[PDB]
Amino acid sequence: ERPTFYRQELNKTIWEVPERYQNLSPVSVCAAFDTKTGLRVAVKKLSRPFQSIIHAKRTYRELRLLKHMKHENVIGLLDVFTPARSLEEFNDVYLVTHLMGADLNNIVKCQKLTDDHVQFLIYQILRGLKYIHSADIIHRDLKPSNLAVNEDCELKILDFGLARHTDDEMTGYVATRWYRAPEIMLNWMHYNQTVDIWSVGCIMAELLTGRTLFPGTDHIDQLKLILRLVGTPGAELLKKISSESARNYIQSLTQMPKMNFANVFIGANPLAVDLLEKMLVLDSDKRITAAQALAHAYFAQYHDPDDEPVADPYDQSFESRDLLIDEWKSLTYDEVISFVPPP
Ligand SMILES: Oc1cccc(-c2nnc(NCc3c(F)cccc3Cl)[nH]2)c1
Repeated sequence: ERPTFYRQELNKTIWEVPERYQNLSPVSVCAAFDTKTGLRVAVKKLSRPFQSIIHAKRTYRELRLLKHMKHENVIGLLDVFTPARSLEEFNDVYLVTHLMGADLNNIVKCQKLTDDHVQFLIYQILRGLKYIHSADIIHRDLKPSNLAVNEDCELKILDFGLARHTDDEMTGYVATRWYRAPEIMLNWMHYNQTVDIWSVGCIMAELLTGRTLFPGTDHIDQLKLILRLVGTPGAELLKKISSESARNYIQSLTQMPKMNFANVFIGANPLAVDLLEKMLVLDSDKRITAAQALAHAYFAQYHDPDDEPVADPYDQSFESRDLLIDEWKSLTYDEVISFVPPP
């Protein structure tokens, strides 16, 4: 039952993988050919997955998330393996997924798309988001670089459970921050699923115009760009900013009304403008949800309420648990050896 493994050094790291995977090429992630399925695959070798409690829990988190996702528009797990033959030997985890053709950041850089492509790409993101949000999974980091497409314009959402960004990585004129909802960028309040809809709005705007919507040079500049478009917060939203210091700062800004989005997105389909106004609402309680957006008339060409499935429940009670490294490692090992490949 255990396959035979073979070893290869690739950019100064030993990769040990079942024989079915051939033509490993660095892209740590390698592209490869799964001779058993005929699929072009991406293979991620986790770096030192059990070196600390925080790392061991992150390894378990990523594997739990990838094992759960079973949806056309979300990256799922084709395989997971370790060369270890016992829990005692277990120190390496490899994750195998479909290899997509390219990501939106690489394909659509500086380019506006036709309206039909914006409809189809945003439709597919929202279909995937309906699925993940129905499991109370929040992506939290949607941006063009973790949205991948194939040559048929079919899209998958990537990168779940990744290591939380450092302060330096979120600093300055950086795409790591341009798509974040203001309540998470400035820690206004406990955030929820609606943060992902803000990112979809920023992404949809950029597909329509070819331009970053809120290319802030830093957190404060970005907030000013945001509030110029959507207006400064009103009294109801201010009360929900539980961060007293954040609430006090935003009240120091001169009040500004929401702009006319038809004058910002000149020439765009009025249905696209309407949908953007319903996504890019400052108060997260009032943003359109993914399920609601799928029924918006902008997507009339694509919407099928019988083919927009929800997810099985996802138990993430482990998130609140404090365990030892070897306990996270044992949980991870159970998930590796119980993996069942998809059809
Ligand atoms: O930014 C790009 C561009 C082209 C393909 C890809 C791509 N295709 N499949 C993936 N999967 C990456 C991956 C793993 F390899 C393992 C676990 C999770 C993920 Cl997202 N990435 C990403």
